[PDB]
Amino acid sequence: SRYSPEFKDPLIDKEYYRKPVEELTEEEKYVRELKKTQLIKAAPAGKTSSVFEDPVISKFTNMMMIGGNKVLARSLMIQTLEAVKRKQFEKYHAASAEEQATIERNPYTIFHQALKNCEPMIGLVPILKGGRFYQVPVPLPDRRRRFLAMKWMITECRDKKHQRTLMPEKLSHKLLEAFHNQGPVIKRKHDLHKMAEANRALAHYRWW
Amino acid sequence: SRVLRVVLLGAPNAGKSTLSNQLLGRKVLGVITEKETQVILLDTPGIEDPWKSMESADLVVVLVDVSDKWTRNQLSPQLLRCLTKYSQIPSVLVMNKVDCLKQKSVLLELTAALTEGVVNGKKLKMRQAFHPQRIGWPHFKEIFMLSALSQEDVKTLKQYLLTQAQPGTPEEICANIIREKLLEHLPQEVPYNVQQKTAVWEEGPGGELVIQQKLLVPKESYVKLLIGPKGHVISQIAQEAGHDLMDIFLCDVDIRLSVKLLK
Repeated sequence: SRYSPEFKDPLIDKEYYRKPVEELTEEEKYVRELKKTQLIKAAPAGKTSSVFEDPVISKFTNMMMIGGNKVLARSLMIQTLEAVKRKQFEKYHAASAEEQATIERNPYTIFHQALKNCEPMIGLVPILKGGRFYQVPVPLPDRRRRFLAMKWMITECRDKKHQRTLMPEKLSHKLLEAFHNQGPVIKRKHDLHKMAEANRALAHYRWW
Repeated sequence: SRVLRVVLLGAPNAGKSTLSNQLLGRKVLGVITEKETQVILLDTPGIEDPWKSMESADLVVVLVDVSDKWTRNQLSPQLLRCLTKYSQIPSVLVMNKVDCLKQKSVLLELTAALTEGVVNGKKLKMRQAFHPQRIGWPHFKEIFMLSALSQEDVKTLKQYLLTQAQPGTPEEICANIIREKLLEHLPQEVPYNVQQKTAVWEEGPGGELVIQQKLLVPKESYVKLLIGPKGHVISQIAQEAGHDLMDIFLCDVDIRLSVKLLK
């Protein structure tokens, strides 16, 4: 690393600095006074104080890049968002009066709910002894299941069975399927939840 | 109202009484009442009483002391006979004293040995790198790994037992507390040779409970061990005992212990 150990990661949150000094508790006030003596790393290219910033979509875009091509990955992400938006507008226009109240048209809400519907709660962690890597059920951390939802969505969309259908079109279709609790990613979550129910012998090993 | 009868079976020093005390919440048949569930713990001696207790068992808790290298690898033949005759009753495995293990991965192998690779009617499918007297029991419904002394994971067993519920004198207390302290502090057979006789049991002028107990022993060496260096041991015992009594009777207790030789 080119940064010395004393350098600290920056805090890009903008409303954080606008809190009145009155609200600040003694601990938060001490933290703020401490921050003045430290060196702060340069903010990396990426996150910004923008109001449209979305860390989940940023992480999904980073997980889609191939070979450092961020422009293409962001282009694909925005194309997918626009495709979801246009599909929802088409479905809203053609719907009758009482079905227009239950049709979501915000693509960010759909993306977040689709990824949430695919998160697994429990997974299997192998453990080594005797030459047998013992598969014990484990409650997945939040970060782990968040990563797994995104990875399953991307791997599902990268399948070679989908011939010449462009990535934004596949991804919007999969996202709208997962929004309604349907599709192969939801089944991949279910086939892990049942296959971890099939191995509840070693369900109490709490020291993975 | 839901009811469960749980029979605890295991080796003599498997900690059955320890788990019963921790699960009851007091160091005491036991009854646990929580909301609409009642659990009746039947603590049996280690291996007629176990069989008679298991006659009325809704669930069986089979203990294995994993720290004991001699018996951790197999169930006792008498125990295996006992489950076989009562195969209809559900059974659960409890691996106790996990804290004493250097290498926790050991329990993995022991599970395969103790459950014969089968639990709750399910199989274990485990590949490897590259590539008669029964020893275990294949009809365990569940497996728990816990330590009785440290209360580690005991709560999980408590909740499991609760969920498994199906449709359906003061002087003695003082003597028991003193005996507990004697057992904890004294070595070898000494605490088993101490006879307790109450000298004074009254209410003092300030409302406290004045207690004077006489500890009678047959040997002078037992007297020396009881008194300890400079009277420390006995004093500690008394002090600790008093504290427990102060909680039991919800009143101030002035407890005085005296040691005398049995003539």
